[PDB]
Amino acid sequence: GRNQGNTWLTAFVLKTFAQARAYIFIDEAHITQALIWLSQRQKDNGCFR
Amino acid sequence: AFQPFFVELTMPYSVIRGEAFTLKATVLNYLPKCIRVSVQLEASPAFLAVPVEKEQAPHCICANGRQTVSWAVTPKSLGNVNFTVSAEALESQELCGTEVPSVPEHGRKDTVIKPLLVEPEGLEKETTFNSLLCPSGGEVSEELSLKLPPNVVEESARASVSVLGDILGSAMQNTQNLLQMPYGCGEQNMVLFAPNIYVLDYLNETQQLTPEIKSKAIGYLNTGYQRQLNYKHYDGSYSTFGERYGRNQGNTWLTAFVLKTFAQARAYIFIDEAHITQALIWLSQRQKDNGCFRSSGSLLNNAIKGGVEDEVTLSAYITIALLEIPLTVTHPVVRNALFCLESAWKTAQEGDHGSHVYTKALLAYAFALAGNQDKRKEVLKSLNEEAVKKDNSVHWERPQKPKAPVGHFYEPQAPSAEVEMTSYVLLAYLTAQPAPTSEDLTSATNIVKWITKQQNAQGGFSSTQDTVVALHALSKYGAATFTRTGKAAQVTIQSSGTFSSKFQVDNNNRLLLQQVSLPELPGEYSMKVTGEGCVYLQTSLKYNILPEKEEFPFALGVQTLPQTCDEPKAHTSFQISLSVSYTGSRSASNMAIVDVKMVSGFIPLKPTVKMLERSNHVSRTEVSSNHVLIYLDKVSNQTLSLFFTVLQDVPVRDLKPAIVKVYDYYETDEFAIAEYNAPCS
Ligand SMILES: *[C@@H]1O[C@H](CO)[C@@H](O[C@@H]2O[C@H](CO)[C@@H](O)[C@H](O)[C@H]2NC(C)=O)[C@H](O)[C@H]1NC(C)=O
Repeated sequence: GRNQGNTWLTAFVLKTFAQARAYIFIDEAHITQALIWLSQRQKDNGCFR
Repeated sequence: AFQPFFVELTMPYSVIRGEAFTLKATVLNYLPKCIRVSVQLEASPAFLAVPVEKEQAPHCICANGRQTVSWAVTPKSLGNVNFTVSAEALESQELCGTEVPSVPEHGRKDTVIKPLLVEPEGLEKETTFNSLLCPSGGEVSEELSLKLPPNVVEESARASVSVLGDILGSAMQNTQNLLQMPYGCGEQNMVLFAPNIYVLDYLNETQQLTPEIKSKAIGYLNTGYQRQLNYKHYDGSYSTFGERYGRNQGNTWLTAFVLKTFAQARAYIFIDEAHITQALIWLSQRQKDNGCFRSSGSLLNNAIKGGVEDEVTLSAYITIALLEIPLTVTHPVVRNALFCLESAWKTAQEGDHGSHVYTKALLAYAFALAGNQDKRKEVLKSLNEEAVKKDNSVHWERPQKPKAPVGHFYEPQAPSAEVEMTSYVLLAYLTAQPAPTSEDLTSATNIVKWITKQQNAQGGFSSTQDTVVALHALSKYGAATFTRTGKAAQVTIQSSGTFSSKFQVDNNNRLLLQQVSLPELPGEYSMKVTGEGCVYLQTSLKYNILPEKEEFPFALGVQTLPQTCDEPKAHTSFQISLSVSYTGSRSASNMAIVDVKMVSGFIPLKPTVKMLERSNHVSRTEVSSNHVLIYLDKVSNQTLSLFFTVLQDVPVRDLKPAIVKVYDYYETDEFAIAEYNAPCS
């Protein structure tokens, strides 16, 4: 639950999900939930551990 | 256990203006001994007694001696009345037949005392008014004139007045019920879950309720939201069954209703912060840059929506959701639809028509969290001035005003409407960051009252659903009891007939109803108070109507019997066919309205069974056991009918008819009634 995860294979695609959100519909909600995961982890001051 | 002599009576019922019904009396001697019982009845000038068996005294009978003892009467007074008859045995009178013991114990005389009710002439209703006074250690007064007697009826129109603050919810018998995965179709899912979600807020917030029907509803809710996984849309929207409808909005109560409680429900089982924001991001997308974006209402069911498809009102219904989430740029966005509502409040300032449901709901909510919304402790007063159920019913008519723009007050949204309304009323009331000890309480506590007198868990309401909404009314009070409301409240009640009654209120008179009526056909009511803080007292004016009304728009097709009794067997048995529809039934709600009751002394059974069969391709198999409800199927394009009879419980009837007809179709139309009594006479 309360952890990060490796993020190449998503960040690699998370643009191409958006190049791939034309043939079949993955929504703007799948990219932002992918995103909102990230902003949560950004510390206010630190380069989060 | 034994007593040999027991009485049996004839119940008339709650019955007609005429009072010559068929009153009898029968006792039966189960003892073997044939004993005289001197009998009579203690009368009063409250009614117009008539002795049938004048000359002779019901005299004397034997073991299982059946006898009937029936006088006549024709009272004047209306309402419930205890009737006092007495039967006693005398000694040394061995002259009936052989002999007479006449020797009971302390259980000597058979005596019977019977509260029976008369329904007065015509049709019943009330009118009323609403008033507050709030001197802040000062003094204020007000004058109320209380009169709409057109088409006036003899000696029918009466009233009373009061105010209250009650604390200590006593009990919870309005609590319990259940329903579940329905059997007819999948469309009821919307009506299933929506109030079913706010049940979670009830377990601790009562100190009377039954939580485990709601702590099992979690075991249901642990599947509830699962249907909402499926009933959603991929893009973010929600429908009765979900996506495959892409670039549109959707109805948003049932989500916005929960989308907070999803967040109260994101503790037991984990729905993430991503499910609430995708729900949210759907919304921000639709907010136009400049306009109050165009949206049309033709969505999957008015079963869930007693609705008339006003996007702007719904443009607020998003914003309540926006208040839930603490994004705080969001909160400027609610000021957008606010200013869309600012139009709708100028509407609700003039007070002609804004549908009296919704700008209600959330204006209160809108700034509920902030802390400086004194301004909104005003605007509720409208809503409580807006024919609220101070009597704990919003009974049934508009004051006497025919015109085009009128409110959501006499519309075919027919759950009896007094519970749907007050929900979103009290939900507005006592979310006060400060003490709401001022006038948003003393009526709040009124709402506690009949929900605490709504003590029957049948569920066979004037609706089916609506009493699920009777509960939050009880619920949210559960901390509102933590309150103080008492000050130098000294109350003057004056009218024109040189009358003036005085009353007063305080922390211990806080919970004190001060009922008082007057006989005045005039209605004129000056009032004056003092003290600190505010308080809203209340009017109510009862009266009869329908002396004899004429024909009108609405078409009710009824037929009672073959045009006459004309036979000795009849006056008892005749099936009454009813065949009805009103065209104006357009994009407002489900079909809810009906009224079918008997005449004074007339009792149905196969009527129970003919309704039992009826299923005209859609139905809720609903029934009152004095009335009938299969209506949400379809409204009025193609009517339909049935037939049903009674048994004459009334051997003799003072000639005054009976009719049970209900009607509400459109905001401008005139009375729109069609009626017919029973003919056999
Ligand atoms: C009563 O039922 C009829 C059944 O045809 C409905 O007829 C439609 O009328 C509307 C409005 O004039 C048209 O838009 C439709 O083309 C007609 N049929 C449909 C729905 O496709 C009618 O709407 C119903 N109500 C009344 C009394 O107007």
